[PDB]
Amino acid sequence: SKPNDYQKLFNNANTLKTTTPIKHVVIIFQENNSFDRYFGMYPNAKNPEGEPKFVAKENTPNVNGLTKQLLENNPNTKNPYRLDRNFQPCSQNHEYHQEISSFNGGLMNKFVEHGGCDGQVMGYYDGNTVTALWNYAQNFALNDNTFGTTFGPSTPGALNLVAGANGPAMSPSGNLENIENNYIIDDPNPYYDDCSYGTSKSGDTNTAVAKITDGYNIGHYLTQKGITWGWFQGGFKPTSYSGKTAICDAMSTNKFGVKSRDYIPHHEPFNYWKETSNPHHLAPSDDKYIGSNDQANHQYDISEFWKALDQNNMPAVSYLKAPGYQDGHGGYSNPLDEQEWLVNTINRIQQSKDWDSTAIIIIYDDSDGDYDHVYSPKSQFSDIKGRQGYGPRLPMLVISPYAKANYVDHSLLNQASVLKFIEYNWGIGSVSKYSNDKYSNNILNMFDFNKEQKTLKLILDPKTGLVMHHHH
Amino acid sequence: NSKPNDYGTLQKLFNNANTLKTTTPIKHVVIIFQENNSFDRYFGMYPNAKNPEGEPKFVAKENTPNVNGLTKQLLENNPNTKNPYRLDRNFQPCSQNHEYHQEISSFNGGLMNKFVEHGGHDNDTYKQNCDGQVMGYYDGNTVTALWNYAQNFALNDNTFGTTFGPSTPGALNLVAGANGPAMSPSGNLENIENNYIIDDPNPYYDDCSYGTSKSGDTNTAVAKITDGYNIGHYLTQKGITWGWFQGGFKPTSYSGKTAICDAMSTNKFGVKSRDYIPHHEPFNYWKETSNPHHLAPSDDKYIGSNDQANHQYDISEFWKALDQNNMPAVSYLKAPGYQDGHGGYSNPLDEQEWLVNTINRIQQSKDWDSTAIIIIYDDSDGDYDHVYSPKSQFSDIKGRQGYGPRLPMLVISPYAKANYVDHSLLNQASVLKFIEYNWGIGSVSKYSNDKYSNNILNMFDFNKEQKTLKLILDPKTGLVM
Ligand code: VO4
Ligand code: VO4
Repeated sequence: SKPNDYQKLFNNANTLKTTTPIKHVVIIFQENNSFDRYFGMYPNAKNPEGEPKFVAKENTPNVNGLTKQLLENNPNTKNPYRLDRNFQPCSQNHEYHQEISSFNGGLMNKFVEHGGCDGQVMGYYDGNTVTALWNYAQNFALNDNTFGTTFGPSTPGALNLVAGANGPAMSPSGNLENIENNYIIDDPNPYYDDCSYGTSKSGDTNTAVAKITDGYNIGHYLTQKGITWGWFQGGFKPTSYSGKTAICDAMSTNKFGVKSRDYIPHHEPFNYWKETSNPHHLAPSDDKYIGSNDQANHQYDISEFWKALDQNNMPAVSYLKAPGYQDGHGGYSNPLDEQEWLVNTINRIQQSKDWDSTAIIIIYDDSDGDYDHVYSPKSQFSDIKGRQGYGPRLPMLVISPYAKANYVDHSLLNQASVLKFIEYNWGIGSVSKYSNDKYSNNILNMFDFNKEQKTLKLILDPKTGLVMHHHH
Repeated sequence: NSKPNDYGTLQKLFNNANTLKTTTPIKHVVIIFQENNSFDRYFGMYPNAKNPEGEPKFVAKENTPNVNGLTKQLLENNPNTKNPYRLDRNFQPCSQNHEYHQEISSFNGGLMNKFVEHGGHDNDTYKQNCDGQVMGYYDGNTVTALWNYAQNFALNDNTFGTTFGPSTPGALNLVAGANGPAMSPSGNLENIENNYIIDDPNPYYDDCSYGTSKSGDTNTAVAKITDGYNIGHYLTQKGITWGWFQGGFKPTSYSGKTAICDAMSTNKFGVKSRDYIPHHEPFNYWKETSNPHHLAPSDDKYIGSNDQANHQYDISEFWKALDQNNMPAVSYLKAPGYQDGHGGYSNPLDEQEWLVNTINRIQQSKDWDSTAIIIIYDDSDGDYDHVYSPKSQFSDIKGRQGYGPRLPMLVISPYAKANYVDHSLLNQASVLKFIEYNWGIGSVSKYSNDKYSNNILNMFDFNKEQKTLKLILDPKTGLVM
């Protein structure tokens, strides 16, 4: 119920030596959707009356999605079906062991049993609902062969994105059902975070906390090299303080009336290492120091990204995490609120003076446990207890003036491919002996650095996802 | 095609491969291109063998990695109308249907559940002699050598045919990463779609394609590649020693200037077949890289270099080059038919004899220290494999659907990780990618999948202090000698 015992200005990202023309990568880390749920039906939409109309461009390449056979004779006890945009989607079961059970040894036929609201595990959306996401694929690059580095929920997902490893780790509560063979398989809260504890509405007295005990994440290396970087999350800014201790009680109500916490502590991977943490959610020492070294330790409210961007101090590496209601997670979020966040954010970055050297990556943390038909290949760590993977397949997009347009990359990626790109582009090696970065393919087939004409900005209506300063 | 077509418009010693600049310690790659077995058929049950009395015994070593193979669920509750089942050592396996379209039909939109329906042949005949064999798998009591290679070297369980379909697309994909553009004097028939070869037309530039040879067939159309290069073009340009070395390539006679390839062998089950299989010789589909009259090297010293042979050789020429310290930088080995692994006319035991004798002999040579041997297959026979293969970048192009079925892939080398399963996504053009990477060549053509293919470097450890040991086996059993 209470928190446990726990200035240097960087050169502008634009001046840094990089392997590619990309000077700024922005990773928009959304929640809880399988590849098939979002793109299985791409690029075919129902187009009923009164919903945003989607019509695919001629010669849209195909995705490894939901075929006639998968739609009509699914091995599961219920067939895939089209989810309504007007209803609030539930959250399915994304526990490590449950997801493996759904996969059922390759049969991929126990999702109703182990992903179960019931039956929504089989639901998919099309372009009438995930309109923006589908329009982004129509104009930029999509990968249909990207997987969670391990099976399991949101905390392994976040740790794998920034370290390519989900441990080694310890908890004061012991392993419980959170940790297996030193690797985090569920969602203990981060140790070094005031807002994990019962003093915050965003915290939980009965959620265990965990810390990483060996191996670095990417932040160690970006800080060391003087590369401007940050994790920017909705709700990170405390609503109040209670004697040194930060209180994160910010809440929003989603389109479907669900009020939820803005800040989700177990979605903040850098606060699992002591070195990369900002436990008191300290604001930047100044707007000028966003992305550099100071009391914030590279951990920020989402508001600070926009201050940096608008002040010509866009970081080299920015992770963007929506306020809860917009992160795309079932139950408390949904595709319409997510789309507003996605469209507003991506519109704003494209309008900025740094769009010309930017790559935006949309990737997910976990599948919610939702149906996807692909029996994921093994990772090099799959024989190690607590590191089973690869996990379920996820949406992955690259939005950039250097992105291939209306292009589907079939290259085998995992969450540590994002890590691989950062390492490749800024000249950093493998983060640790635990990391999957060493085995991950890069994302370069989603880019064309040789073409003369740039891929143009795509400005959309945040309320519909349909095609519609510099400063907002 | 009873007689050879007209071939239309009618010497340089390369430096020793050991003197060449390379990216890695590998100065010699040997690609042993076997036939017609899916990953699951050969390795789905790895590393668990039945070990019935009298059959060559396999136990797995401590810490053998797991493969993406046949689980309890796939074994007991398979989506197909018949469950996977263990094939015996003791019978001549049939050949299943590895046609481009039939294989796609087995996959059945991702259900992977129509193999009995489409992996078989609708044939009297097949029904009475072969029923159910599409679902058969072997274990270490049959494919003993191959399982022991995996136990001592590197195996990849995520390697696929570049396209769906049979042997010719596989061979073209291996050497070019593309199965066209191509044309046949006979038109498409069921051989070509959208100028890509989807079945087995014989090579145009090969005397032994035609009815004059028992290896040939009057009623089989020929085809040629009309645009785009293969790796041979680049190796020759660059003066890198290379060859394709195949059993039965040496003609048994000449009728005027026409080579006759009538060599035959009898397998262990009494099945007699042609040693030479023209539609397995990919370089003869390009005029530029062909040796249509099967001319011999000008001299042993010229094996791998430029002369009348144009880098196309009888298997016998490989051993000569090896024994005389002129091992090529790049060598493709193709067994005489009876030992190529293909159902119907070959089998695991004849194949195993070929593999063991070949690999023993390379390991015993002076250049093993700088060699990597790759074992990879051309096609799956249409045999069961559970993996719904991911798409290639050419999958929306008619005649180029892929990736096709998953195949066995091994790397045997003093530099190979030992008892290691690489899960990297490979396809047949990954072999091409390795050659290009190692010897400093770019993509072969705008048509090639090489540019989208991962390399095989996760199967090597060039940094470890102790070299991977030789594995000398008994060709009769595949057991350690
Ligand atoms: O681990 V989560 O329920 O925040 O997708
Ligand atoms: O297409 V082949 O039957 O020579 O494996």
